[PDB]
Amino acid sequence: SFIDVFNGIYGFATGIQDIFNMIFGTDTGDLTLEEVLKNQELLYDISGKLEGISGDLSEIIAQGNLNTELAKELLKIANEQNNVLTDVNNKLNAINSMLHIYLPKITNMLSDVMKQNYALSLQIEYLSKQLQEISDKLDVINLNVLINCTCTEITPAYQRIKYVNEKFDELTLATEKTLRAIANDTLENLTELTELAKSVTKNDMDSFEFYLHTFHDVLIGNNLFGRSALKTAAELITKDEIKTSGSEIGKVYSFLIVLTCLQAKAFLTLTACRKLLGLSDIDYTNILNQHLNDEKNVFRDNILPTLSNKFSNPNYVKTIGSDNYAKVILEAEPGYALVGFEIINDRIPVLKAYKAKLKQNYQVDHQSLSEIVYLDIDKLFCPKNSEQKYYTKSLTFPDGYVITKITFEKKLNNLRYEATANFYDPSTGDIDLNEKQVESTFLQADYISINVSDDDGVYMPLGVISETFLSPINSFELEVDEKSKILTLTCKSYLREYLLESDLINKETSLIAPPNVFISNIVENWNIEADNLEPWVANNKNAYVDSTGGIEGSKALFTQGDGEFSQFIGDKLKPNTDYIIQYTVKGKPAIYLKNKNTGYTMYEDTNGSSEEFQTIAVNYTSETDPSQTHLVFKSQSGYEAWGDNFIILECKAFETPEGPELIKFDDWISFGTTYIRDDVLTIDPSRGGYFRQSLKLDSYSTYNLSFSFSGLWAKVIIKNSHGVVLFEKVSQQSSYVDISESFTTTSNKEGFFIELTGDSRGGFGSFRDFSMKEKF
Repeated sequence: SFIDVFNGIYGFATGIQDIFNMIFGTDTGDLTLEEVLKNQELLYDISGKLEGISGDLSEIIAQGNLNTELAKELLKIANEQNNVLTDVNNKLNAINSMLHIYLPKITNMLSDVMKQNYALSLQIEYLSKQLQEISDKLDVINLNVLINCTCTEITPAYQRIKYVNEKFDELTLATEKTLRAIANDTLENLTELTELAKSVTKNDMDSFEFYLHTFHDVLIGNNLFGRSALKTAAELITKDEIKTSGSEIGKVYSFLIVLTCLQAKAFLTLTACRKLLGLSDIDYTNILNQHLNDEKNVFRDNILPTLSNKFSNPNYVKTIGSDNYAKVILEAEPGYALVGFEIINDRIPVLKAYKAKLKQNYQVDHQSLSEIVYLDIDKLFCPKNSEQKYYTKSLTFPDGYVITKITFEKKLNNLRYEATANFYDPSTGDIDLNEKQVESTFLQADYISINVSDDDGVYMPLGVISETFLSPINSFELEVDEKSKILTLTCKSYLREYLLESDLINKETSLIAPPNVFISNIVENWNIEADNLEPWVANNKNAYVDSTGGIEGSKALFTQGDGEFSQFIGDKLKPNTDYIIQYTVKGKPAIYLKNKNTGYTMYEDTNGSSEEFQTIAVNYTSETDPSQTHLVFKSQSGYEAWGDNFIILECKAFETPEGPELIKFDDWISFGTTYIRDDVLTIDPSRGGYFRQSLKLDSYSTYNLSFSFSGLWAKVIIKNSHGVVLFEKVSQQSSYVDISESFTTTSNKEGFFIELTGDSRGGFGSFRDFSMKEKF
């Protein structure tokens, strides 16, 4: 569903409890497996000896004469001995039947435990990736003092727990594979797993339970000698700067989740091993819940309030942008809020802004999660061959406000951005539309100037600008250093409140990891991993799906000859809308967008050769309401092609506005002696007279004005009644001279007027060709 929703530590504990209840449902009887085997071997030895004795008695009783009374007595003794032997054999057969019905139940329980454990562990894969990224980005060269304080007491217990969990998973997988591919062979297959169960369930000193308890003890710091591992790990992570996704809250929470889920898996392994041996069922639900609650309380009361909810971009990429107008609007619909952003630079830089509804206590609703994709984000943050001025401000809003719309405007290399935040009322989760605040830099005067200097491109932010889990933001800003030409997108999240109200008090939790996959792409099964592909269809067997001929291990579509892969996507293709077509290909492929009836190639590659996989991203437009258009991927007629990651994003972009004509011809006001004839406004000097016309000039705006000069010393002044003059020109050789200069209005947005008068007593001036347009 493209969304990896995380159910929280409480959800993981609830899943572990469910697996515990499933384990306890399997009744293994009243005898330990070791006791059953001991009884079986004892009865087997006794039965063998008695069989030998009975055979000897039978072979010595059927040989001699044995008289009459002696024969009867020996027959009676043999009958009694055979009765004893049959009783022993009946007991042995009962033991064998009990074992033969006990083993399949154990194997089924182990398979179910492995399946549910894998299902639960699928949630923490993202958190493990985040922790690995934090570790890689950690500046361990000077932080060895702290890293040897946290991983000095937790290391033995951590190693034991990880080894036990991994070995249990490996052995369970091996047993499942063996069973998929009777009692004696089952025991021979499960001997290693039973040995592991005996090792972990041995109620002895320095047992698995001992390390399980000391793990929690080191995490909390019950002993006065030691220090809490969670607190020192949080200090290690939060200190200095770790340029990864999410804030300090998210990183420390991910570390806590990793440790908590490790403990939960360890307890699950212990319970499964206890059930495997047939030991007494002791419910570890209470102790596991106690450990998890203690750790969450420590994190909530001694770590979380001191953490910062500020997250920046993961890294930077040195790029050269562009110039001229560039407007992006990260607007969210009423009832929605922005929860994160992502800047990806693989083929064409893109900006993904995630917007979603809220479900009380700053909870992001995965049902309504959507994204907006903006193309060419590099042209907005960086210049090409000029100097760009950034008007930056920390657009911080009061607590309780959620940012809905963020607007960036780059006009004449003046990057001014504004944000709007609506009231949230977390008690009900209703984003009020009437109550809102606007924090804008459109009227700022101070700026930071950066010169591109050709190859010295600006470091555009790159990566996921979001918390470890999607959450509303109440503060957004762009930071410019002006020394190394580094731009940083810095935001403040609301994850602390949702953690305090959902997961740290043992309630329902729904955390959404920032998707690494475009969730708004209309190509169903964009990457071919799902089996029984319904959208993808092959015209014949010429083209198939290679399970390893793609990116990493992706099952890429391989085309060889006339075969091709078609997918009908005409239903989701909106008319008159820009789209981004991106795909990773190998060889010489060809991608078309057919329209079923009257087959025409709206988009076509028909070329492109590469011995390795490369990513191609292009722009596309659908104009005449297709409503029937299928993507077709096909190799060259004499070549082999591989294709994967076919994504068609409904992009949004803004062009350069034309700009309204501020000055006109029919609204000229005239005072004194002025003669208006056709396209000529003769102004009479000496005699008191002048032409004027009000203007709608904006703030910090540059306007190009065309003019036709005539008449000696024809004064032109674009000014205000207060005495502020922005554009003044005097004609010197006024035969047919024309001027098309430009003027900038910094901050005096009002009814500016252009006055046309004369300096010389004579020289009847004539004016025409009026056109004042804002430049972008």
